[PDB]
Amino acid sequence: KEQLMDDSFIGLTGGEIFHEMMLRHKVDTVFGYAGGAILPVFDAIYNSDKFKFVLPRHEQGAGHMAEGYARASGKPGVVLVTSGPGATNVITPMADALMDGVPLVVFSGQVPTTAIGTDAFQEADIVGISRSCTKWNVMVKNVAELPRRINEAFEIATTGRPGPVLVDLPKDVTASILRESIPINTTLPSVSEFTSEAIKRAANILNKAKKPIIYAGAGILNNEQGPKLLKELADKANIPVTTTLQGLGAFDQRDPKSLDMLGMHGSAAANTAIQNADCIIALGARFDDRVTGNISKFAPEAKLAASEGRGGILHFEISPKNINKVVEATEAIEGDVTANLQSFIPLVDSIENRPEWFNKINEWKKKYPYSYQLETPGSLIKPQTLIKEISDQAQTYNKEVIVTTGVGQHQMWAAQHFTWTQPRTMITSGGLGTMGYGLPAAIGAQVAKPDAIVIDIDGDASFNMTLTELSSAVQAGAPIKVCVLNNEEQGMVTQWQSLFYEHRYSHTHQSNPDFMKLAESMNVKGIRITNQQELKSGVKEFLDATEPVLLEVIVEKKVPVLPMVPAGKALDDFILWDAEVEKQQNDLRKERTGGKY
Amino acid sequence: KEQLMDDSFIGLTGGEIFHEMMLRHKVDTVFGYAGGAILPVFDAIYNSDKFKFVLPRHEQGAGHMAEGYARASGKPGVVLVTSGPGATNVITPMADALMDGVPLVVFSGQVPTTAIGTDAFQEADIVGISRSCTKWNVMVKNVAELPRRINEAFEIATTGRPGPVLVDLPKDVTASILRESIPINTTLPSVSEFTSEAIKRAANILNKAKKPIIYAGAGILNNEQGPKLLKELADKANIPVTTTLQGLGAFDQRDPKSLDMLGMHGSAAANTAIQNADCIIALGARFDDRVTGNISKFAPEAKLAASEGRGGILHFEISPKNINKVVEATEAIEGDVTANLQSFIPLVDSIENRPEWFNKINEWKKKYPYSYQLETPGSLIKPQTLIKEISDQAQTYNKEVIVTTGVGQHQMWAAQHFTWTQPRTMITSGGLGTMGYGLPAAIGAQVAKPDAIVIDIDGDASFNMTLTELSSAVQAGAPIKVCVLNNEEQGMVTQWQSLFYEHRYSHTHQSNPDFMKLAESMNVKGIRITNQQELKSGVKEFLDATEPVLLEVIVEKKVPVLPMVPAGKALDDFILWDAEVEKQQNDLRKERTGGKY
Amino acid sequence: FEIATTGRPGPVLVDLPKDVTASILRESIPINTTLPSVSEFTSEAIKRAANILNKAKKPIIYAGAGILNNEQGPKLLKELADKANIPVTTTLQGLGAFDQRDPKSLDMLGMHGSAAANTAIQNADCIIALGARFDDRVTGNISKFAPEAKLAASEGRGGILHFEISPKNINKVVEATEAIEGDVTANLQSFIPLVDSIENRPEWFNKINEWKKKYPY
Ligand SMILES: Cc1cc2nc3c(=O)[nH]c(=O)nc-3n(C[C@H](O)[C@H](O)[C@H](O)COP(=O)(O)OP(=O)(O)OC[C@H]3O[C@@H](n4cnc5c(N)ncnc54)[C@H](O)[C@@H]3O)c2cc1C
Ligand SMILES: Cc1cc2nc3c(=O)[nH]c(=O)nc-3n(C[C@H](O)[C@H](O)[C@H](O)COP(=O)(O)OP(=O)(O)OC[C@H]3O[C@@H](n4cnc5c(N)ncnc54)[C@H](O)[C@@H]3O)c2cc1C
Ligand SMILES: Cc1cc2nc3c(=O)[nH]c(=O)nc-3n(C[C@H](O)[C@H](O)[C@H](O)COP(=O)(O)OP(=O)(O)OC[C@H]3O[C@@H](n4cnc5c(N)ncnc54)[C@H](O)[C@@H]3O)c2cc1C
Ligand SMILES: COC(=O)c1ccccc1CS(=O)(=O)NC(=O)Nc1nc(OC)cc(OC)n1
Ligand SMILES: COC(=O)c1ccccc1CS(=O)(=O)NC(=O)Nc1nc(OC)cc(OC)n1
Ligand SMILES: C/C(NCc1cnc(C)nc1N)=C(/S)CCOP(=O)([O-])OP(=O)([O-])O
Ligand SMILES: C/C(NCc1cnc(C)nc1N)=C(/S)CCOP(=O)([O-])OP(=O)([O-])O
Ligand SMILES: [K+]
Ligand SMILES: [K+]
Ligand SMILES: [Mg+2]
Ligand SMILES: [Mg+2]
Repeated sequence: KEQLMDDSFIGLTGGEIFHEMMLRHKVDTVFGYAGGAILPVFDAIYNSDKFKFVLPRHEQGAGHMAEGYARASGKPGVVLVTSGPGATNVITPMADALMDGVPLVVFSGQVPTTAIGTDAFQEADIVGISRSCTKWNVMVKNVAELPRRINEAFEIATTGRPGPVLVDLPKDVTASILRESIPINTTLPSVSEFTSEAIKRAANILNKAKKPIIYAGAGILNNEQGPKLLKELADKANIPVTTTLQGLGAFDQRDPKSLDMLGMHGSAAANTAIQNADCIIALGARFDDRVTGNISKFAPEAKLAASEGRGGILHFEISPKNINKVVEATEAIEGDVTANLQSFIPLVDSIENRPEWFNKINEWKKKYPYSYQLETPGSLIKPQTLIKEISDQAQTYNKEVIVTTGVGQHQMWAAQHFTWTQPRTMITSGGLGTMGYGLPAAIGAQVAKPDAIVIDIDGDASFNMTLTELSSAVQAGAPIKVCVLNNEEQGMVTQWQSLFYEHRYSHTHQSNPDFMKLAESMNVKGIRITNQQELKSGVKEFLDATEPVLLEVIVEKKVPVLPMVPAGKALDDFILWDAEVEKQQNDLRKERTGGKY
Repeated sequence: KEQLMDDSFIGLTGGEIFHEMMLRHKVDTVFGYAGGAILPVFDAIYNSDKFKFVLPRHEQGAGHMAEGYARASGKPGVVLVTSGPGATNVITPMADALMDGVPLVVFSGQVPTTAIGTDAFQEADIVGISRSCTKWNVMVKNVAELPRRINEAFEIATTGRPGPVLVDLPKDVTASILRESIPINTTLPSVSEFTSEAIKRAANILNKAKKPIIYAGAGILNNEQGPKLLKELADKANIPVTTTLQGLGAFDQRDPKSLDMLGMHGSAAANTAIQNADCIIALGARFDDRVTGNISKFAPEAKLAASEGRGGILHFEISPKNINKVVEATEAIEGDVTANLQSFIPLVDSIENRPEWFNKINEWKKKYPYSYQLETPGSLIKPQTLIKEISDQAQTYNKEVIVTTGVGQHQMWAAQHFTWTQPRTMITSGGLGTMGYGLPAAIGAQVAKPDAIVIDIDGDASFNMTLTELSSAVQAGAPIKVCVLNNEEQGMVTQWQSLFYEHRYSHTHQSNPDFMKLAESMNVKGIRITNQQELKSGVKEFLDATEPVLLEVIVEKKVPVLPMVPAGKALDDFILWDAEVEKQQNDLRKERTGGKY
Repeated sequence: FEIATTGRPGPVLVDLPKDVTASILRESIPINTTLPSVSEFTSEAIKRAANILNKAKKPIIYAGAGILNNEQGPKLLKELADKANIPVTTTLQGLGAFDQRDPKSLDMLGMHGSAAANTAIQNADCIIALGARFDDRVTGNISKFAPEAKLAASEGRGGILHFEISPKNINKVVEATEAIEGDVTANLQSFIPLVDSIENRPEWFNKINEWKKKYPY
């Protein structure tokens, strides 16, 4: 009994217990912001040398920083904020983390238990508000249960599909002192025959396939061996590989078997290949509606193969909720994709050549490059060209390169035109798609990986959302590299307004600050590229900098991201770039807007 | 039947119907930000000349702007945002509006009804998330019900205790076209014997009182005749008047009967008077826990009088939920306080003099001024002095003057040291207490009242939260006046850390940008006051400006807001300013921090 | 089981999916999960409560279901009533907590309670609420409830002493002059020794006995 109970926390405040549990969970970084209700915890962590504390300018900043940290490091991102508005300000980052499967542990101060439900000063019902944007949450009601709840939070955040959790900390609980012993288990952190048979059946199906394709996503990144086993499978059975936006970097795009990204703005070669494949191996991807195109018209050849007993969809998925949610799996392989790949690959036959399939694959790649209208004499820099320049120069350094983005056209062009080669190097808001993510995510990733080059490829409207966090990067010592693609428009929305609303640009042009004076005011280096002849040397200065730096690039306006699978269309029913079409579109836009755009 | 149905909307899209209903509800301003799911509504309002559209840099900005607009104008603040993160970004302003009783009508785009519940692109469960921070919300499910739901929203937002509502607008609903007639009532906007007897009993109680006091709050501001009837009552029955933070401006503070603000940081004269009053007339105030002090020790003399049948608490309250919630009312007068005052006052006896009560009142006012340590040769400007300077110079213009604030010490000093004389001139986050409120609220108030001087008295940490909205003020043509009290600290938190945590300043010093370069980058005039000899002329330049302007003032650091009723103490158990005590505290802080603070 | 039986006891539900109850445990589990299981603040409140009762000239015990939740509850209730010479009324749910045959029994109070019990609580200067929640079948019109105890509280010579285990039910309906948080039986063990022994209350019990005589059922 004495062996099962622990007295070592007796005499500590809840805040002190919190501090000790952070250490036991190997937390090396906390992102947060103080306030009245969370003071007992801030007093306990005062001058701690046990972890780095990162102070944002806004709690949304703390949230997205913790996300960037978690995606760069594979560890949970820990957030510590006060009650009321400190807590409600973390709602967008929590919903973001939930949609993108990001392990976030949010600790929010709360008014004393005696004031809850009285419309108290700085009281929000954050447990109610965050229910739908967390995997789980709880309000701690006494200090004796605080260690158990902290263990529970970290365990839930990091198991199954990773995601956000919230633990609410009333001020009287964190100020109270533990007076009683607690179970010692609470003071420390931590293949079915059914699945084994599904794996065997899956292998037998793949061994019949004549047109296989791997559709790989974020889940493969959640194990360090993931990308290795993906390559091992693709190499053994000779299978072309496409990834989602969130799977970018899971497979070496330089490899001949790389089909690049699929989906709404993915390669027409990848989209064509998945529409014609007789066997689809879905590895840690959830068939999102930006990827599938028209669901009823998705993967016709794999559905036919399944019906004829010679292919189908093999779905390696850790969360049962996402199995058979969108598309019917021919075989569902439940659990960690990397673990299940270790069992799968040895049952898979080695294949030397697939001459007709790869003849088709190579023909599609050749006819469907990411084409766009190149610069002409006197024109502005094209945003596609800028991305290529950054990608080509960044790979010259002897350092890891991590990219974060905002949301919009710049995000899609970054996805398309960067060459992705390493896991956890694309850190982008995909499911919720939060403008403003890019800068704080970069700071969080830079803190996780202090020897990495971290580049925030950002849109001007996105950057405007959270640009106050530039001060935070300086104060944290995070030498991030922000590149603002300044088209002076919410380009992704003007793209839709051009295509579907006859060039009626309804409130999609926000005015920008002077980004060079802004950088100066924030004590950040500033570079501005305004013409084609400054692109190369300006990008070099940007990447050579050893301090935080903001690069502004003036780029062409009103240019669409192509290819594009419009809403309602099948994945292989895409719009492609055409020079003459673009020219006509420009003329039509000019006429319709009286020359304003 | 034809007389009761209406066909006039047949053939319009949901977006077009939205637009027409804004007009029918006399909306003259919409605050919002575009995105994919709300495009059909943005297309319908394209180039509308029916209202002004205000574009922020962040949807939180739109939310707080709409709040500032509503509090300045008495009209609901209308917000229009997209799905997913556009919607979750309005959660803090909704919780803010709920706590402070602000009529907000939030319209959020949503993914098509066919995608709801599928973890769709940019899908949040905003109806679930916002349930607890709205009076009411709804998801519109077909276009035929869109006019009814819009009417419902405006009606709920503006009746009872005003507050926020949310209406969720799926993209397929707002793109769909009305094909059927709808009830014509849905296409147009819009004293019990029990209460009458309570009013009579209330008058009889007041007519017995020998030490009455009026405790007036935000509710009195919700009717244009409110302040007039408050004055009429105070004048007739010869009653001293104290207000909450949110009631500031309900009563002319220049009047001899003014006791100023009560509460945690209110006047010790007001706090003493309410602790000794035999009759408390609570007019549109909710007995918040920043006001009452220790509840069991609150208003002892009024409780005694009630028990002896010669006084008590007379609570004029519109929301039954807030009657007898905190303190027992001797008489509850349910409904609009202004309407019920019209019945009340004629039953109230006219009183010429109250010599002993006003002898006490005048003695308390004399001994309890808002004292503080004045400037000395070479010292920094004191923040209390700055506020007095602004208040004195602002009243020289022939214009209305509206003040918004951030949250913290600067907010309390603004409340204490301004002289409040007019209704709806103090626009401040009180119940939720949201840092970052000040700048966007000012923009919203300036749009509501374009001929007013609007001054955001802001803290440096608060201002950092949302400073990107400076661009928004320029783009909106709102010549707001921002005064940043730069103490380089989260002063309200360092005040608590000094007093209760032995000068352990745990993460309460955020680094600031260069505010003058920041202003320049945002195309805003900048003024910096760094010493005592620049205060007068700098404040004059600030107020004389006819364009948006940011004033930075360097002020004394580590100075507490006094008086202060510490948590747990009775309202009349306050800390007062003492020169020697302040000196000792400075010496102790210097010793404990090794001279750092 | 722990939640059901601690604090204010109440119902809990555990939902058991068929595939979980048919599945077989394949992994070890923490051994703690395979086995079942006075603050200075409250101590000071108890002392203040005793000082208030020691001033009372018209005390009454209002006892409810909470006193039944400890086997020693009724014993300590009797010990208190006997020591300080206090009449006892109970709720419907407290029936049987006190021997109704005892001369100090006022019977049940409330909507259909004895008019003697109802009269006594309306005239008492000190009300000792033991494990009872001031339900709306018991209090009658809340604003008119316990006028003499409210007056005594304001004059610093009585009031309501509420022994309650669930903070949610403290100051929910009526303001407690002293709130004594936790198990009523445990807190009575501390309380009674601080309470002065009283031999007679001639005028109060003269009123009590007159009310019982004129208000039978
Ligand atoms: C403007 C914009 C345009 C976009 N267009 C595209 C586009 O064209 N193409 C595109 O791909 N995306 C696009 N997106 C992003 C898209 O919305 C989704 O975010 C993304 O496709 C999801 O990719 P994913 O399935 O790999 O990742 P996730 O959403 O994180 O899903 C991962 C899946 O793997 C599972 N999983 C997690 N861990 C494991 C494990 N250890 N083992 C097994 N399974 C696991 C998860 O439970 C989940 O089901 C766009 C986003 C924006 C903002
Ligand atoms: C750092 C900080 C310190 C603070 N310290 C203080 C302080 O010292 N003193 C202080 O006063 N505040 C202080 N506050 C603010 C405090 O938290 C509350 O916000 C404020 O006191 C509420 O004032 P109120 O009751 O008048 O307004 P509200 O909270 O809006 O309540 C108004 C009440 O009137 C009712 N009502 C509304 N309309 C009508 C109507 N037409 N007729 C009748 N009734 C109506 C409402 O239903 C409600 O019950 C502080 C805030 C901060 C951030
Ligand atoms: C037709 C009808 C008529 C009724 N009329 C009457 C009437 O006239 N008179 C009457 O009395 N009732 C009447 N009732 C019943 C009434 O509605 C309530 O059910 C009852 O009065 C509650 O009694 P109680 O407070 O003792 O019990 P409970 O409702 O169980 O409350 C017990 C309280 O003690 C607390 N408590 C529990 N355990 C402990 C502990 N260990 N230590 C300290 N505190 C503890 C609880 O948290 C709770 O606050 C009537 C019911 C019906 C159906
Ligand atoms: C955050 O509010 C609470 O924690 C709270 C709410 C309701 C009831 C009781 C409390 C605890 S408290 O009264 O002691 N206030 C407190 O802890 N912090 C506190 N901090 C300030 O700035 C740091 C300013 C301030 O009131 C202006 N209150
Ligand atoms: C906002 O998402 C939706 O409205 C949605 C979500 C799930 C299923 C269907 C829809 C409607 S949609 O597929 O037609 N997309 C849409 O309306 N807007 C849209 N806007 C973009 O930028 C303006 C970019 C973009 O995908 C990258 N989608
Ligand atoms: C308004 C909007 N989307 C809706 C929206 C609104 N609000 C938020 C917080 N997030 C999103 N995604 C976009 S993508 C425009 C982004 O503009 P940008 O940051 O300048 O990027 P770009 O011009 O490259 O498309
Ligand atoms: C951190 C904090 N309060 C907790 C907090 C945290 N986060 C938010 C969004 N709001 C609040 N109210 C305060 S009041 C400090 C404010 O500092 P300031 O804006 O520089 O003002 P001042 O120094 O005058 O007190
Ligand atoms: K690429
Ligand atoms: K004043
Ligand atoms: Mg842009
Ligand atoms: Mg400050």
